[PDB]
Amino acid sequence: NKAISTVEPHYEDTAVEPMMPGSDKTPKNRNEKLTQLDKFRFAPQGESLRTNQGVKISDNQNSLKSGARGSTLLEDFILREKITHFDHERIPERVVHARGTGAHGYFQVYESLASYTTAEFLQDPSVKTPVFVRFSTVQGSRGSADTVRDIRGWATKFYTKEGTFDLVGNNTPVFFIQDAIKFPDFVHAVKPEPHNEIPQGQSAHDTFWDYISLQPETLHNVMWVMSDRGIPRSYRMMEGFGIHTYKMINAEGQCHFIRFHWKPVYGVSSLIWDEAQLLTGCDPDFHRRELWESIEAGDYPEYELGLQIIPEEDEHKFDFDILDPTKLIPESLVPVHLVGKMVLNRNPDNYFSETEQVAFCPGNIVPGIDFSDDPLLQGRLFSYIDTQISRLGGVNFHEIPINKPICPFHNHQRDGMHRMSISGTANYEPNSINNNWPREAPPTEGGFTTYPQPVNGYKSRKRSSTFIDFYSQPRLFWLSQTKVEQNHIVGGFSFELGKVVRPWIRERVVNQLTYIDHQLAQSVADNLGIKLSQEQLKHPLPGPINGLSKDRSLSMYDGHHQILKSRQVAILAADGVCGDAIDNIMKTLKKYGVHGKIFAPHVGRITSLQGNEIEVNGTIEGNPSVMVDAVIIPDGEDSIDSLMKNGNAKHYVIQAFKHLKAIGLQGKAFKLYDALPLPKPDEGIVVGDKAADLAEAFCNVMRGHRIWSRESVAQEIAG
Amino acid sequence: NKAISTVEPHYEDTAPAEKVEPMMPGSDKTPKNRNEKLTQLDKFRFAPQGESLRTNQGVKISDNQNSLKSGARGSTLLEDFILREKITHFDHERIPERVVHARGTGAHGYFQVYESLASYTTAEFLQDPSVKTPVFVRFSTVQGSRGSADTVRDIRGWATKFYTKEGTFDLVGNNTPVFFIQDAIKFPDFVHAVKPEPHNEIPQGQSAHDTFWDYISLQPETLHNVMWVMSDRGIPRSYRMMEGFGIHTYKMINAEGQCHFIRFHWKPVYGVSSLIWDEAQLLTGCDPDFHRRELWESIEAGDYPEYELGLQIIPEEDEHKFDFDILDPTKLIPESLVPVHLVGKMVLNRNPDNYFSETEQVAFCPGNIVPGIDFSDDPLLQGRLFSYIDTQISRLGGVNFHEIPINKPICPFHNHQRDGMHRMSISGTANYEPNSINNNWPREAPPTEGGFTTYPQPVNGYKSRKRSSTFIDFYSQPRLFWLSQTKVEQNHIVGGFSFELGKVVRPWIRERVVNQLTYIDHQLAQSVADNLGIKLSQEQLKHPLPGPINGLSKDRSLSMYDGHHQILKSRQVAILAADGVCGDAIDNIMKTLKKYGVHGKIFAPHVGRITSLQGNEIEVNGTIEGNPSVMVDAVIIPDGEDSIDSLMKNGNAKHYVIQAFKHLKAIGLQGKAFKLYDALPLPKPDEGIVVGDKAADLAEAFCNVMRGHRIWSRESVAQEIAG
Ligand code: HEM
Ligand code: HEM
Repeated sequence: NKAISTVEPHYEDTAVEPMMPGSDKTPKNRNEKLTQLDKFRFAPQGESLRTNQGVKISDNQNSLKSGARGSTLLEDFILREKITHFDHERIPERVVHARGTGAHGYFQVYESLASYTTAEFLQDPSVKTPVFVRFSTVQGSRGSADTVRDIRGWATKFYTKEGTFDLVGNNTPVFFIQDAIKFPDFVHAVKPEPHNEIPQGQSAHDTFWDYISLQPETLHNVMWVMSDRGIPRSYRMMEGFGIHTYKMINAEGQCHFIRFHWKPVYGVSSLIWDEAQLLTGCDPDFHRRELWESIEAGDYPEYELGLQIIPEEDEHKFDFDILDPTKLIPESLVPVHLVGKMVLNRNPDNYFSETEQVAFCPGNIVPGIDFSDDPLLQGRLFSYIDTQISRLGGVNFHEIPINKPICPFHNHQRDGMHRMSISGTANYEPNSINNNWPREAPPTEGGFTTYPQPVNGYKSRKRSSTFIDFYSQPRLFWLSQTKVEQNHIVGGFSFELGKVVRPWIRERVVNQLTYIDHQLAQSVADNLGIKLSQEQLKHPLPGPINGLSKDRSLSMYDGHHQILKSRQVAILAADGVCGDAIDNIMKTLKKYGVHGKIFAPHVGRITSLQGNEIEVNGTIEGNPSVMVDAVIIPDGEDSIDSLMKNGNAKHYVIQAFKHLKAIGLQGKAFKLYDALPLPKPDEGIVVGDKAADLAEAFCNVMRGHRIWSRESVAQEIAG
Repeated sequence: NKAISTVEPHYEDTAPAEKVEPMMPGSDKTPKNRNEKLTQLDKFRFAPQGESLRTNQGVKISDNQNSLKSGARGSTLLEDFILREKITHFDHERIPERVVHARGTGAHGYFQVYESLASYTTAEFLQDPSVKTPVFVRFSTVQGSRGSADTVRDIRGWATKFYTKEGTFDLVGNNTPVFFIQDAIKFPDFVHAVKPEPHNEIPQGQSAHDTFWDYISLQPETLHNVMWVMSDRGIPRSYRMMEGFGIHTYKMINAEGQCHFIRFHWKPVYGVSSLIWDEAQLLTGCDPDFHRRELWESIEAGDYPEYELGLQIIPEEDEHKFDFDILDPTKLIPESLVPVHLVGKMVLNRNPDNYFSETEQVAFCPGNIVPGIDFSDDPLLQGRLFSYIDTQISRLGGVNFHEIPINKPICPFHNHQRDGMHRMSISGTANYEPNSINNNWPREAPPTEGGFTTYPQPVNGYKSRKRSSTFIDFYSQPRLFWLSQTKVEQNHIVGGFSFELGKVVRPWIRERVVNQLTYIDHQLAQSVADNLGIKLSQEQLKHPLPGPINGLSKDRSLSMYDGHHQILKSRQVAILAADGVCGDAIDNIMKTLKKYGVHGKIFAPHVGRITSLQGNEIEVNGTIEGNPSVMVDAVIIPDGEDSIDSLMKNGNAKHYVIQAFKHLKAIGLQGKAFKLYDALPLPKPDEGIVVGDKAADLAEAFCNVMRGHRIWSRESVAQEIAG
């Protein structure tokens, strides 16, 4: 009878916390754009199930048939409307950066930048400019994994009063190529190979390293993506760069050359390769989930907008072209002025309507900002609008709610697929029938104008001679890395080239490396079983850049802060754990803003030896050590005994050790470590009997992020 | 200057001069594997060797390295049509993925019927054993998007396009014999439930989240196919080693107008083998392309996927003789009630040349039948017929997707249809029927000349939306499936439920599923409840269980490892060696493997060549680090003190043994290699550890242990081993 009811219409009620739409979890975090989005929101509470035409549906369980056992009838418009909508849900994925995550927030300028730019959103510190941000990888398709080795895209849409401005950047300060014409060649090389569509989310295949090996301009960004910069811990914990030199124009008409920066408040932190690859296996949504949950936790992403500012007359005073996108501007030469702050504080309600459908383009500038002659950027300007025509179904993608400005947008454009606006005035300028409204705006009233840069030359296809420097900045970046960071670079090249089948591609890439640093090349060559010629070993090395050989800011662990707040600690516990230990650990974790997650052999609640019940965050098996920053094991005779019978929980300790993470062991918990095939405790194995003490010591060890000194012995560990 | 030369036009050779092959397009590696369809596709292929780089309009390009600017350091000019054309095309490369089964792989092949099936159907491709019917097969997962990983826990799709001489026939099936839902109107609800959740689009390629199990707990019809996917059927070893089913009862119509109810089956010649969960999950991390790569390499290796088409045949008069409705797609027809008759053999022997052109753009639909086959009143099947053509209008850019080469039939196809986006064919005759201006050609075909006709099945009822009372049996077949599993398989089913429900945040959803399990089997529920911290009540443990199905309480065919073969040939073995390995041991191992058709892969601490203790060099297949134990069926460690010495200082090499032990795989150690094993935290060598001093002797014992697929007796000890 009740079994029968499940296949009959459902007219009755059917009804620690889960991830929810932003409106449910953070309705108090608001901005002008979110308020505009409210018109498009739906509340089905108390509402009837209906067709798209508003007809109430009586039976959402059955097709209309000729009898209860009959043939389905063509006249069932409810079924056919429902299936038809489902059949056409998918729209094309982005050609690059298909895999991504979005969030709403706001931006505030610290003080007016009127000296350098007229841009409205950089004028008034009391203004909160809404933003939408999409973070992404680059190579993989929509379903690929978050923690791959890749460049990360970083697109910010600023909804200003004078127009929508898009800052479309990456998490490294250079790009792989100099001229936009090479973009389809580069992408095709890195993308899955065209016969078999293998491999997904990896540059570790023949066609990528083939292209690198024939295009030395790529080596600089290659050095960045082979470093640990290629596997960030979190979108909250990486830097951001617009890469291109833009222009800033002030009210006098003065032009400064500009480069954009995002500097994260939560520090710059990365995974290690072994850990990252494991994580694509156990949580392919790790970065998306982490960002969603950090917003729900209150650990809101925060980044400072910075600018490198170069007066126009200084354009030619560097050992590199500032118009060359494979070159960075060292912060030792030109420092980054932090001019504003961006806070991400609201998750979307519907991923598809907002994150999937958002459209960003570098050509979406506003008055006060202008383009430079960087030949990569000039090609990008054409591409973003053109691509949206098929991705979002036509030329009205700006009417999709996430893409609408919050300022007015009157013009004489009309029609196109899915036109929402209804115009009733003259569709041509100049007209007199409507007295020529809307009207052109004079530059002094905010009408956009291009800065009158001089143009002198001949029409030609030619790479500028000032662009032909491929190895100096790669060498500078290499020399600025710490020695652990240098080894991970070597491990990156060696693991990736190890998956290239054609040996001559491997040898050709190593040969390129000999023009950057000889021991870099030697170390990769050794790993690949390649004998370097002596001619190769003495290949000439580039000189210093404006008297510079290292730049501290290019190193993650030596040049940037590591933040304790918002990190995650696994607490391994079973029934019989000491309840007061757990309380003291949690209270300490919280004091520093760290999140303790109780992982146990079963979900639900575990019972402490004191008899109190403790709510579990997930199973050990379901939440491996790669998902947390550190591991702590509280005391309790029955718990420890249960964990020593558990292969996963023992493995949890071995793996966290191999991944250089902090491990805290209370009392009898040390027994567990001692029973394992692990060396004796080091600076990262915190052992204590007092829970509070142990936790404070454990938190201090976490501040260092990883126990780098353990790395040599870690390679001998069977885990 | 060579550096400048890389940013200027490339007018000279780039290939290295003449001083383990890579995967290649099938035309490159297997051009002698041919069929009528590949020959048809040959017209659309292109050889660029010696050809100039050109625009799509045919204009030679002089400088593919630079945009046209005002000076070498100037602004890019709008008049650069070469740039704009190249960027335009790239900007528009992507088309929508399939709304389900977006992650898939395809291969070309051919089908051959064993004996004429004329006594059951007129379908031309089942008439003549002499004919080789070309096929294209696309395997897939279901839930995930295009970039999702191969070895997830999911149902696998299996669609086969038969290019028959009287029409293209699509058999569109899955790797389990039932589906989750009874009526197609539920399909968007079910799919929305299993797909990533709409606020955050989490999770990818997993049913382990709240909305899926929310739906399951409220729709008990889903429980049969959920048992299948929670079992190890949901994580197959290889597309070459799973079964396939059309699921629906179809009809077959002979020349005499007789109708027989049928169910399609695919039986793999390489047997039915599955991964285990911990392995499958590790595999998605270290190779998301595992099945795609495996299939492609199996064809290049000549281990052609081979499958026998099977038919369950039920006479019209027998329709109502079963304790289930044969029109119910949550019901299987037990093979001990109705046997499966093998009637033909399909072999896949050529990989595509271009994945996008062939595999991505292929369109399959269950509405694409041929004369001799008809539909039944299965209400899931009926709804599917509308959906496949409709979806393809937007996915493939319009209603001429049948003109895309991979979709074209190999027979004639004249009709009065015209126009539509990207019309390739040029018509010059009357576009209506009847016409006299071209004498009514093309013309309708009489049924006795092969014109399609629907078999006149009686139709009697009332227009209504109602679930048939004969469909309301949700627990008998899940119980049947459960009781037919061995204890090992039963345990893995419990682990699948427990792992998945462990990731369900809302606890009432976990408890409602466990409650549903008490109506299937009380020990099933209890074990899952224990793993979820759920205390079952006395009333729950005395919930009534259903009775046997036409006298059956167990069916041997429903068990993967008790009712199906394991095949040694095409399996992969890791051979772990470093510098100083006993070269003759590797040689005698390799030849013993080649003897049984097993592939040995030498994995070392570095790619290139290792040198044996004898002094000779051995080309290696890749690094231990880059090729962990989840990627192979078994592991063997040859002798050589220097090689063993190196491996025992290699953390990955030691973990290789530990992991392969925990994943119940066969391990062969020769001479001092056992010293590596003793140093690890592993017990008394069991039946699945082979130890011998002489290499050829050891390999023979090794291969013979490999025949059991996995060492199930080791499962209890394996849980305590440190990962
Ligand atoms: C400095 C170099 C570049 C950077 C930093 C960059 C950055 C990005 C980012 C972050 C996205 C993803 C935006 C999103 O979330 O929706 C993106 C998309 C894209 N970019 Fe680039 N890009 C660069 C160069 C290029 C070039 C040279 C081209 C080709 C001319 C190109 C074409 C595209 C296209 C077509 C998309 C997809 C846009 C869409 O579908 O919405 N970009 N780029
Ligand atoms: C017996 C149950 C079903 C099975 C075995 C099944 C099987 C499949 C398979 C294997 C594919 C992938 C084909 C490919 O490789 O391209 C597929 C795709 C699809 N199925 Fe199903 N399906 C079933 C039920 C349904 C239902 C009930 C619907 C909707 C009413 C549906 C709609 C679709 C759609 C729209 C596609 C995408 C086709 C395309 O994009 O070309 N299926 N099905």
